[PDB]
Amino acid sequence: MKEFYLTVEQIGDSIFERYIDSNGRERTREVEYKPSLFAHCPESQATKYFDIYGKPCTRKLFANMRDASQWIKRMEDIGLEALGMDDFKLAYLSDTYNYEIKYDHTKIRVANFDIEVTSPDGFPEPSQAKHPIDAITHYDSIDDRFYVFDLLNSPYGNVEEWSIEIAAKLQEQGGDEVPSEIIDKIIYMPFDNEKELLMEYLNFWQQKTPVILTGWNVESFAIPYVYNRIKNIFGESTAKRLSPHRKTRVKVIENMYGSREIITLFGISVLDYIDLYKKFSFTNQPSYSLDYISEFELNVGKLKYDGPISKLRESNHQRYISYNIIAVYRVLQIDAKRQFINLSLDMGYYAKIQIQSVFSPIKTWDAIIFNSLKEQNKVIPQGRSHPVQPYPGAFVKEPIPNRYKYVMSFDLTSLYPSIIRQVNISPETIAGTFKVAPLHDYINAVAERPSDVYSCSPNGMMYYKDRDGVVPTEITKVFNQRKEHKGYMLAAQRNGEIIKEALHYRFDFSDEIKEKIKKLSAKSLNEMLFRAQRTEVAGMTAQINRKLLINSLYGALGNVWFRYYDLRNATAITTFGQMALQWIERKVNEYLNEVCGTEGEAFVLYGDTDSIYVSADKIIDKVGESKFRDTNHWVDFLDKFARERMEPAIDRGFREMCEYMNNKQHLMFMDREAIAGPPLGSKGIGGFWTGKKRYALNVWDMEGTRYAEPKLKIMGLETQKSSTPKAVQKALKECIRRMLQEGEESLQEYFKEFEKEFRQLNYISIASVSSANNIAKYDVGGFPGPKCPFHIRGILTYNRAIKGNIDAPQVVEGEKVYVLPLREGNPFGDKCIAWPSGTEITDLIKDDVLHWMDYTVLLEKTFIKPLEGFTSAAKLDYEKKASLFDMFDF
DNA sequence: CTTATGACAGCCGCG
DNA sequence: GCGGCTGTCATAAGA
Repeated sequence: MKEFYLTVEQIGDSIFERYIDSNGRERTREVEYKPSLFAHCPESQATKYFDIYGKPCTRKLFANMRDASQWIKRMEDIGLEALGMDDFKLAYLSDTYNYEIKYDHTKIRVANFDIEVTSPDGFPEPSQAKHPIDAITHYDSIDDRFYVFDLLNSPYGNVEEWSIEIAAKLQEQGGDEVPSEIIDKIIYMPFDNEKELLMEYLNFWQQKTPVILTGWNVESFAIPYVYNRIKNIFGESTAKRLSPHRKTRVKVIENMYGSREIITLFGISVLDYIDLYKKFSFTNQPSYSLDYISEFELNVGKLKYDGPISKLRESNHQRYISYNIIAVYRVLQIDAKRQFINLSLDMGYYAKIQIQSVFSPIKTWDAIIFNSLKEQNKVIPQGRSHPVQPYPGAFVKEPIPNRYKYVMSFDLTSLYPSIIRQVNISPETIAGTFKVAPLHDYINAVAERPSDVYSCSPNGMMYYKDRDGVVPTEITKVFNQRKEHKGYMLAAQRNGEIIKEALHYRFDFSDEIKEKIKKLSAKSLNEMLFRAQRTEVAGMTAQINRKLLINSLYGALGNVWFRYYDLRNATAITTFGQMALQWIERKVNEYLNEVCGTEGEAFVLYGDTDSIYVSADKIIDKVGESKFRDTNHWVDFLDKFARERMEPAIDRGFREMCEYMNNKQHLMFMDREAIAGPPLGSKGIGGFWTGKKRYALNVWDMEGTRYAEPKLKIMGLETQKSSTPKAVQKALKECIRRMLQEGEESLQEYFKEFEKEFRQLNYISIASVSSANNIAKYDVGGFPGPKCPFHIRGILTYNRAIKGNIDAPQVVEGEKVYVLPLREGNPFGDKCIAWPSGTEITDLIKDDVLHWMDYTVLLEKTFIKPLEGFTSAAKLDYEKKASLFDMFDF
């Protein structure tokens, strides 16, 4: 097999790399790497090395890496560019691995672990590690085994051993329902004391040292906890054994109010799963805990247990340990679904970076561009320092707040990356400046053509048109690779099924390879379909990773810490987008006025960053609503009209803009997204806007896919807000469903009924939610001080009423919290109360809270008020005989 | 982050 | 005694 790296670290003047050798064995090596860096030289001197500006550069080889750094500082002090890859780990990887890295995941130790720490006095802080580690479940991907470490004796109890037998049994049998898939894979180790467990774990760690170390919240908790626990007990020198190179950096990151401890374990790649999810699932989840995410992804979640976690070990050690086994397994299941680790390995090996740098677009892009330019003997720029200077961003239109009966939306694809390639934006491609007219002038073609020589963005910038820019080239390359790998994708995935359906690879091979294959087999047709499906697996991941690069380019480009950052270019990109969405609002409005025989009608009712929303009202009126045999008939009509009449007019429009800005190539393409409207022959309103980023739509067709039942596309509204009570999210969604599909009378009936039935709803279902941030800041001795927000006052009411019970769950800084208003004259002595979320409120006050809460204020605050928002905008009433003069701001 | 809106505190001015 | 309006805060929604 072809050699590939596992981890890389620079320590002093050495690279410490762990890598898989040519056979497949994991080994480690220490190289005294000699980096090269580059300086500008006379045109007299001949090299093969040029900077991206075409200026010639001397390659300077250094005896070691400390000579290189000291040269850079010394070159900085003189005032001359010191160019080339300043991060030597990367430059090393580029040197040692000058080929397309093929990697065998089978030879990469991916560790999955979670610990348990019984704490009777609140959250066990990792940087303290006050309390003993009583359970460690560590999953190893090579042995494919769950190594379970069980503390039998601790200050908090002596417990029996965990039973594998009981664990397997059903819930109703007294069992833990530990999945049969893992029962023969658990390896169990009880211990008599914490010292033995920890040292056996550490000795386990040296034998089976992780390459990729993952698991839920491991980077914020499990890892610092273990390190500090071992540090504090055995000495720092023992805790450092947790690194295959015995070097650890202790880092304290700062927040929006506080800080956090992270431990860098040199020679290991920490890919916390809570980060691998946030990064590459793309789903704005309301809670990022493992219970939720696991329920979401697997509909199974974490193991249930009676009582507080802090009393679990003594009351039910059996549940406790299995709880810890399932936790790890849950994580492994999610990854069996999403493949986020393999995604990371693929990206990390593609860009040739440390795998943990996948969370950095800057690092990933820098390397991709570095390797690319190195291959053509080019030299990258020195990272220049830059003042963080806000520039203009995405355009969003003010919508006139209204009901909107028929809407079609359109989206420019990859707007920003597309703009880069279209205008040819790149540091070295900057041609010059032109006088800037107001943006609206360029938007209306009224302005003077900026240049007939150079490619242009309406921010005043001019770019070389002939040249191939670094940035535009490197992104085009990724676009191409995307198409390519989606090519093998839609081949092994598409042509593959021909082999599968017959039983009853990158390109669909000639009808001689497909011909000589027709003999029904158990060794062939059904075991060679395993190949075609495993091939498309590779297609997906390669394509997802290209998509991820494409979208995370502007972010890197807009970051002052990026080698290729340039404020005028960032501003060029976004300003160009700003004109492009609005130029096409003009072009669509003009086309639709011509076609409809109207003049000066606002068809585009909303536009946001890369997409427009278009009223289809008059287009329907042209046919007249009455010629459609059903809903699906007009959805057909509008779809055809879009693809046939509207999109060529859109393309004609953008082609005109391209000639106007004099761009290198025309890459402004709009797909048609949603088609929305009411069900035929109904009183529904279809859709409505209340303002920027707030709207609901009744959608029948999202780009191609024609839905069975209609589905609500709701954006920004209270339904989409975790702060909204469970019951109330539900009702407002219904309120909206009823508004759009059924009409005003439906809504009024629903409103009346819910209002009538409010007090019979669960108190948890009707309590609002919010995060507890800056709890101290407004805590004036347990009472609310100046400027104190409503929910924190709510907490400081719970506290005073609760200061004295240890059984009572304390409210912690950071924690999400149920809030409830309280009726005047309440014992609790305040306008509201708040308690920890996802929990029933303690019996000590519960029955008295349920008595004092203000239903009127609650319903008004969380339901009626935001409803009034929707109905006001949609020109509807949620109850009869509402005087129409309310509409006016007298 | 940049684009946002909305809940709520607290100012100022209002015979 | 509330509008009007600025500032903290919470949270989308796509990067």
